[PDB]
Amino acid sequence: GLEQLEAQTNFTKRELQVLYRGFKNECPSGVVNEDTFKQIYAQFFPHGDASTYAHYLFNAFDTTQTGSVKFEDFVTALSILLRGTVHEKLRWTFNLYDINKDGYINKEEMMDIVKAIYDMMGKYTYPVLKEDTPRQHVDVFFQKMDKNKDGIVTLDEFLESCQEDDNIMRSLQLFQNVM
Amino acid sequence: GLEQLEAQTNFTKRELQVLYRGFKNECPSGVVNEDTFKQIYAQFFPHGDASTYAHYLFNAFDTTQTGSVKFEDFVTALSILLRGTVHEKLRWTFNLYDINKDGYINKEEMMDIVKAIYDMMGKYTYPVLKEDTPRQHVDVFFQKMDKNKDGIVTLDEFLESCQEDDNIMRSLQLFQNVM
Amino acid sequence: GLEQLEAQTNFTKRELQVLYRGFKNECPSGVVNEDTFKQIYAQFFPHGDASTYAHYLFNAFDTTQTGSVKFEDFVTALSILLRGTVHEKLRWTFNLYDINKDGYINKEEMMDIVKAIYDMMGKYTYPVLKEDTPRQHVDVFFQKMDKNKDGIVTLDEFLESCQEDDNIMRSLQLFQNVM
Amino acid sequence: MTTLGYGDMVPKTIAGKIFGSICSLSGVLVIALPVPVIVSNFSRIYHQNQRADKRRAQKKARSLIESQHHHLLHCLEKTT
Amino acid sequence: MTTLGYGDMVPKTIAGKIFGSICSLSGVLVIALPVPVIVSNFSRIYHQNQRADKRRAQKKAR
Amino acid sequence: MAAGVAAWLPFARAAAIGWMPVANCPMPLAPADKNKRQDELIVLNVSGRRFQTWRTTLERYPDTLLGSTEKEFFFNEDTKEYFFDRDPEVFRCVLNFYRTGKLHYPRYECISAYDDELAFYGILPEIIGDCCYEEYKDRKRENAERLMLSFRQTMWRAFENPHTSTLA
Amino acid sequence: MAAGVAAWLPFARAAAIGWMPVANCPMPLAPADKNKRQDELIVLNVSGRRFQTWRTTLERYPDTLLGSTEKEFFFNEDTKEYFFDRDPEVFRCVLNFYRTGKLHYPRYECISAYDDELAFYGILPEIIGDCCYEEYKDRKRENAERLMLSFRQTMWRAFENPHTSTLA
Repeated sequence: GLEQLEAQTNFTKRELQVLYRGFKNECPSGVVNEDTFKQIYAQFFPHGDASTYAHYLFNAFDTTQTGSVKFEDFVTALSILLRGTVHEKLRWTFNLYDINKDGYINKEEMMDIVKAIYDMMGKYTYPVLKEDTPRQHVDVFFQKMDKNKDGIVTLDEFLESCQEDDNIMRSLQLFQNVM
Repeated sequence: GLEQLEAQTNFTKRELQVLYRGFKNECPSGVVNEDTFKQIYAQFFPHGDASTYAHYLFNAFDTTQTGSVKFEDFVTALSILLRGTVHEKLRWTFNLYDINKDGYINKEEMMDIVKAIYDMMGKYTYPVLKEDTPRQHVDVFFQKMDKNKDGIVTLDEFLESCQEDDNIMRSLQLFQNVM
Repeated sequence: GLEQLEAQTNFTKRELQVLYRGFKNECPSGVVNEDTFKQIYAQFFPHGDASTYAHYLFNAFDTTQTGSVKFEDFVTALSILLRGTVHEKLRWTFNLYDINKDGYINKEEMMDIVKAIYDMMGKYTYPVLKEDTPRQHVDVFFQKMDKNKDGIVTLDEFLESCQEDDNIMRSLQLFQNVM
Repeated sequence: MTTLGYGDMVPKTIAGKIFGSICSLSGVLVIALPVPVIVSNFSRIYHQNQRADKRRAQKKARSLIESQHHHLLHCLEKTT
Repeated sequence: MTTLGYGDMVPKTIAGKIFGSICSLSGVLVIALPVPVIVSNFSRIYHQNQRADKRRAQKKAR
Repeated sequence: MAAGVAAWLPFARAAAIGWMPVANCPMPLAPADKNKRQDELIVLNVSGRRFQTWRTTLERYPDTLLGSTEKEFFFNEDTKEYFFDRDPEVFRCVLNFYRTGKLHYPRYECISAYDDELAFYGILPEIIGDCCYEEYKDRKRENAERLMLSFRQTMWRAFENPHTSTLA
Repeated sequence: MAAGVAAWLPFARAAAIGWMPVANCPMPLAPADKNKRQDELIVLNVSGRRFQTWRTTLERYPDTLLGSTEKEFFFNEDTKEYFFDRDPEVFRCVLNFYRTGKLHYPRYECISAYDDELAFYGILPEIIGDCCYEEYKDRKRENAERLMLSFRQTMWRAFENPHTSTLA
């Protein structure tokens, strides 16, 4: 119900109408399934593959374990990712990174996400392309994200290094004014 | 033009609209010809023949000598016959009676009109039917209408007896209020 | 006419419009015949037979002896049964019970009505089913309804016992407020 | 007239040949009058029965109100 | 029944002739039942494939 | 003067004056005058779509709904508009019946929808103008067509349909 | 009294009074009375074209868009009008489904347009009234039809279409 949902998400009333219209106009609210993400996202990333990354935040958005969740649980995560709190956005992204759904990210596990982004980059890397460099870009992660220096990261062990990197706390807040 | 016609006939504006609509609705203003009178009149006189009388006031209405005159020259005579002056109504009826169009009614001539009305009466006369009696009903006319006592009548010789018969000067004024 | 009918029944104007619409919407005012009662009523009583009882108040509603009466004589009895006076409701129900239309209910006669209700009850009686018990449920009637103790009942002999049974004078007044 | 032509009897004049040649065409014409309508109505009835069987098969495929409605049902268990 | 009429065997009674004359018309009737639908469906499938090829070509325009 | 059904009656009232001179009878009959009032645009409001018409158009056929006095169950005097909760693409043909006098049939209406509108408004399908009459009958027939014991009789039931059981 | 879906329930409430005398049971069940309010004309405003209907017409089918409570994402309370940015020639048939109960098919709609309107509003094409059902299927089938490795397999690819290359 429009009002039961307004009092949960950060949007207003008008901005809930203005995107229920847009949502329903392309998928007449059966519910989005992967075959709709893999093309709604892909229309934003030509010259690249968008499927294999979309196949992680599709599992992220979907709080329940269905194959297609809803509209309410769609805007409930849009509101968080855009105008939510940094301590909540970070938890959401963390739940995206935790591929085994358990609460632990392994170096090769998040490597499965970086090999997806770098895949989305394009057919030819603009500078020289190196396949071992997605192997440093993951480990350079732990260099901050591991206050245990063991090679395994949990939610507190992920955040307690991600709250002082000023640049992201200014790029975790890019769109929270644009509309 | 609605205004060039309002200032000629006695009707108002609304009563000219309200019958242009009715006129045009049945004959979409080609113009009425006899084949339209002989059935528009006849729908008012069942159990009787209306054609042979309609074939005299069709020639009366028609000031020009066409085979179908107009709408303007239709209401121009409606206004006279209903709300015109008695001295004008009488002239109009007189022009109807003057079958030879010349200015003279002969006893058998107006007999041609009375044999038309009595035909319109019906198949069987309600009291006894007599064919010599349309022969008195015409002559009883002249008994007033002939201040010459010759058997021939003209417009002055027709009116100078028809202005004191109070009953018709109250039945030449039947409808001039109903609408 | 809406106004000739408003001043007879207890309904208002709006509540006469709001049910002429409903009536006409399903039977476009030919008039209801049994084949319409036996299914309009039956849609309210699944798991049961509604025809054989409907075939008594169809004869009740119908003041005249046609095979389908009207709408005016439909709401004229609706208004009585819902918002009429108790002394009038009782007369109406009495005219329903008097199957021989004469003014006398016999024990087996009203048994013909109770064997209809109990038929409407369902296929299997919720407690034990007994076919002699519709035989007491009728006679327990007379135990009050017969101040003659003869076994035959008329309108006064039916009412003079039915005005003190407080429970029905509170259940002869169930719906006279709901709308 | 039926375009069999067994050949047991054939004309041998110069007039008989003309009338036989006319006869054959006349038969082709006369007999070709029913065979339109007969085959048309055969197809017609067969397709009619076809849609009939498929229609029957498609047939073989096949709260503030419940409170007020069930209130009556309660009010009927006044009988016991 | 097929309106060949080789002529090798022909009736020579006055009843055999009647039944042969009936037989020929009966054959014309019986055999003329499929040849409507068969030719209709031949035309049907051929025009279907024709619009198919032209549709694919119009797609190859794009 | 008068409109609608009595629209040509002024013409006959005028023609009548042809009799008054030769009318030797003593008196005529005084006219039939009574209360008078002008025409007005009745505003039919069929499912949001507003139709309009002179009242004297509506009262040309008085054994119907719109013509009789039982279209007053649909009056909404908070607005002075007749509101029918019906279809607004078949009220057009019904209305053009009242205007001209011949009822029509649009080539493309689901004949069931047309028939029950005609039922609701009082019109009878008998009166359809002949210009478009038999195609109504074609749609009628096609639609109609589209709509169309222990042991001693169980043998009968099984025979005439071998596909009932396996023994048959 | 009540309208729309519970429109004949006054009739059964009246018939019930036939029982009260013979009802020897002690008490009845007190009725189901609750808050009350009259009907009102909901103003659907489909792409400029305004449709209107009694609210109790709309709530006869509550697993749909217009019937349920999720047509409130289309309310424009600056005007109190539901504005749908959809097609206004297929909302007519959808609406007449809610009025009568049988969904129709106009002979001349591009079947794709009809299907996705039905999709958007919540209606299912299963429920089309039989009066106009199989012509929907004819349009359906015709439309559907209108819509319808180095070396060791390159030989296969070339064979079954000689017009691939010149060697084939």
